[PDB]
Amino acid sequence: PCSFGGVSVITPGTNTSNQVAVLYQGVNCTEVPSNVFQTRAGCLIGAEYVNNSYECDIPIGAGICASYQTQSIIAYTMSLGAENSVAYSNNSIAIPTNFTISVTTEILPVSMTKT
Amino acid sequence: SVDCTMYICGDSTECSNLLLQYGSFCTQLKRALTGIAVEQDKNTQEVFAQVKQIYKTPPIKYFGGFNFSQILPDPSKPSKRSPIEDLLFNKVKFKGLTVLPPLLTDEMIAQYTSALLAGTITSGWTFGAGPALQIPFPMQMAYRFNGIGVTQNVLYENQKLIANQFNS
Amino acid sequence: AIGKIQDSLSALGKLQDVVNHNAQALNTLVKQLSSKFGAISSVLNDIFSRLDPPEAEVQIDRLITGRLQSLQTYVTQQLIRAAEIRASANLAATKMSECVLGQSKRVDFCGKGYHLMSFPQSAPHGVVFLHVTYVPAQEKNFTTAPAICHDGKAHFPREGVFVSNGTHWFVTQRNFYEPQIITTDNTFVSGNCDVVIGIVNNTVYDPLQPELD
Amino acid sequence: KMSECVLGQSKRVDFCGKGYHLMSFPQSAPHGVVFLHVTYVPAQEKNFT
Ligand SMILES: *[C@@H]1O[C@H](CO)[C@@H](O[C@@H]2O[C@H](CO)[C@@H](O)[C@H](O)[C@H]2NC(C)=O)[C@H](O)[C@H]1NC(C)=O
Ligand SMILES: *[C@@H]1O[C@H](CO)[C@@H](O[C@@H]2O[C@H](CO)[C@@H](O)[C@H](O)[C@H]2NC(C)=O)[C@H](O)[C@H]1NC(C)=O
Ligand SMILES: *[C@@H]1O[C@H](CO)[C@@H](O[C@@H]2O[C@H](CO)[C@@H](O)[C@H](O)[C@H]2NC(C)=O)[C@H](O)[C@H]1NC(C)=O
Ligand SMILES: *[C@@H]1O[C@H](CO)[C@@H](O[C@@H]2O[C@H](CO)[C@@H](O)[C@H](O)[C@H]2NC(C)=O)[C@H](O)[C@H]1NC(C)=O
Ligand SMILES: *[C@@H]1O[C@H](CO)[C@@H](O[C@@H]2O[C@H](CO)[C@@H](O)[C@H](O)[C@H]2NC(C)=O)[C@H](O)[C@H]1NC(C)=O
Ligand SMILES: *[C@@H]1O[C@H](CO)[C@@H](O[C@@H]2O[C@H](CO)[C@@H](O)[C@H](O)[C@H]2NC(C)=O)[C@H](O)[C@H]1NC(C)=O
Ligand SMILES: *[C@@H]1O[C@H](CO)[C@@H](O[C@@H]2O[C@H](CO)[C@@H](O)[C@H](O)[C@H]2NC(C)=O)[C@H](O)[C@H]1NC(C)=O
Ligand SMILES: *[C@@H]1O[C@H](CO)[C@@H](O)[C@H](O)[C@H]1NC(C)=O
Ligand SMILES: *[C@@H]1O[C@H](CO)[C@@H](O)[C@H](O)[C@H]1NC(C)=O
Ligand SMILES: *[C@@H]1O[C@H](CO)[C@@H](O)[C@H](O)[C@H]1NC(C)=O
Ligand SMILES: *[C@@H]1O[C@H](CO)[C@@H](O)[C@H](O)[C@H]1NC(C)=O
Repeated sequence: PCSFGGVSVITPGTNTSNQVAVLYQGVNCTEVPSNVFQTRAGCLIGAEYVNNSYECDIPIGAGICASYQTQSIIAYTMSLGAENSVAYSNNSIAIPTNFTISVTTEILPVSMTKT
Repeated sequence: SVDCTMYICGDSTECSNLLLQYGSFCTQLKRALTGIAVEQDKNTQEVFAQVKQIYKTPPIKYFGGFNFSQILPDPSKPSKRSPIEDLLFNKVKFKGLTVLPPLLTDEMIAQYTSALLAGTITSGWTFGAGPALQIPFPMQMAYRFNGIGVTQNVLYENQKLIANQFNS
Repeated sequence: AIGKIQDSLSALGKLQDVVNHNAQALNTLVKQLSSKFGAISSVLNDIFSRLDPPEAEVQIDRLITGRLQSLQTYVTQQLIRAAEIRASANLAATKMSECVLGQSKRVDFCGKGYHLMSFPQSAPHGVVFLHVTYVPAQEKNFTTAPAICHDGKAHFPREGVFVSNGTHWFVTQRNFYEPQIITTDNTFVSGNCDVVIGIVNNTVYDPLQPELD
Repeated sequence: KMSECVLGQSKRVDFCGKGYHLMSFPQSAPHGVVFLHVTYVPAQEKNFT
């Protein structure tokens, strides 16, 4: 078949910016018709690919997000979270000496309009 | 996802213009399939991404006699799976009909499951209510017997038996 | 802590989505009336005005079939979507019983942390739960041991853990640091000091003898 | 189950495996999750008055 696929537009919202990048899913960047980056998920146009990893801001897909940080728009590999080693030993314990009271919300729908 | 135009007409201009007489059926079709495709990534975040930190076990993998090497990642395998997860993964463009990739890869899910495993072995059930608090494992198992109505001396005088039975 | 809740509000996207989904099905259902479905026109009066009955019955029957299909699509989706809001109402009713009318031990069912209490609030087409939880803070590390030897016998805590501050050993409760001296009223005896791995020597004080001088 | 079987100890009968729940360990699967449930099961009863 003569390579085909959907076209989606990535936008931060017109109240933030009017810049957009376009991913052509599993389309090679030589057969589409600046910042052109080839990924195994398709051809990414309009974002620069960096080797750092940040918290996800604008989600693109397959582990890659974009953000307006360092301004045009960038493509980068997402960070998963902070890292932390527990100080385990065979005769050590950790016990709290103080506490806080927290409050959190949870929201649940219960009904629709009757038509 | 399915492209309605390539399914119904298939590169035909006479048919494509006729699709305009049916209204917004393709709008409904794209939204119906997209609305349930977004939930599929949400389903996997709610199961595995229940920990804030990525916990690691100590290099001295040895816990009161309990052997956890079959459930912890094995630094010598495809990506980073446990020996048991390898059994689990080893045992299991037409005309518009497109398959979209998941957001989380299998390597990313393995990293969530290995962090949950490290937390429950080194920190018990404390990391799910705040900061991870270390406690030796033999003492974690004694608490867990207390929680079901068994006194704690029954574990400490039989520690070798329970570790042998668990490992087998 | 409760006062901060208003700041986080002044969220409810799950409630707006319910409104949006029904508004979109009603806007689509009406718009589907302006479709010809391959007929000469889309208006059942205009057909007659410019056509004989023998042929007008066919053209109107096509439009009827098309718009009847629209109603079948609409009603089928309302049944599938009503099952989802029903499952949500069942979860909300279950939390109302178990989070508001009692104290739950179910992890993460009534908020993050150790459940103390919850307060309901009414929202349009929904419910909001204010979850009050207990969160420990500011930990210190200690050395511990499973039991203590005294007179050749093993002593185990009734509730709590043994800790050491560097020079002396105490009994503490597990959820708040509050040390007390290890006595015969705080502990119980079971077995000898030959089966417990990691048992340590210390003094367990008997209140009887210093009362008898 | 992830919260109530792995991040804690449950008393719900049969919810976290058969027997008295002690602990659980998750494993990943291609489109799902596999739980390993560890339970306590009594054995060898005797008669008493
Ligand atoms: C436990 O934490 C609270 C703070 O969350 C401490 O209370 C504060 O103590 C300082 C002095 O150390 C006072 O200046 C503050 O006014 C106190 N805050 C409140 C809200 O009263 C409390 O002292 C801590 N306990 C321990 C043992 O450190
Ligand atoms: C925990 O169990 C693993 C097996 O699941 C043990 O690894 C085996 O060890 C023996 C002795 O060295 C070898 O012959 C096997 O080839 C090992 N298996 C694998 C897959 O490498 C391991 O030794 C056990 N750990 C402890 C501390 O006993
Ligand atoms: C409790 O039962 C276990 C078996 O479930 C007993 O342990 C076995 O004992 C036999 C006989 O000495 C040994 O050959 C096996 O190797 C043991 N199994 C294991 C896994 O260690 C145990 O002795 C029983 N306890 C009592 C007090 O009778
Ligand atoms: C551990 O705590 C004890 C008790 O507070 C400290 O020992 C001293 O104990 C005598 C009674 O036997 C008290 O009169 C002293 O005031 C205590 N000293 C202090 C500084 O509290 C002991 O010092 C503590 N150990 C460490 C390493 O801090
Ligand atoms: C906890 O582990 C440490 C090792 O990491 C043990 O320390 C060793 O203790 C033995 C005697 O049992 C000594 O011969 C070694 O020289 C010690 N090693 C080091 C590096 O100091 C310690 O005994 C363990 N604790 C328990 C209760 O088993
Ligand atoms: C804890 O105290 C007991 C009782 O004093 C110690 O048992 C003695 O151990 C020594 C060897 O270390 C023997 O020579 C004695 O015969 C034992 N005494 C009795 C009454 O059996 C024990 O060793 C102490 N534990 C530690 C770690 O010091
Ligand atoms: C406790 O005692 C009862 C009898 O009071 C035992 O019942 C036996 O059950 C077996 C079947 O399992 C029958 O075939 C026997 O006839 C019964 N015996 C009698 C005397 O009625 C029961 O087995 C005993 N339980 C244990 C655990 O030993
Ligand atoms: C949207 O625009 C309004 C002003 O019209 C502004 O107050 C608000 O911060 C904007 N929102 C975002 C997310 O930028
Ligand atoms: C696109 O085509 C070029 C050759 O023209 C090739 O080198 C490149 O690897 C192709 N990209 C992909 C993603 O296949
Ligand atoms: C990222 O790192 C790889 C090596 O891991 C290197 O080949 C590549 O050029 C780097 N990318 C950029 C944009 O510097
Ligand atoms: C306890 O000690 C460990 C090192 O053994 C350290 O990493 C940890 O930060 C200490 N905890 C506190 C509260 O100091």
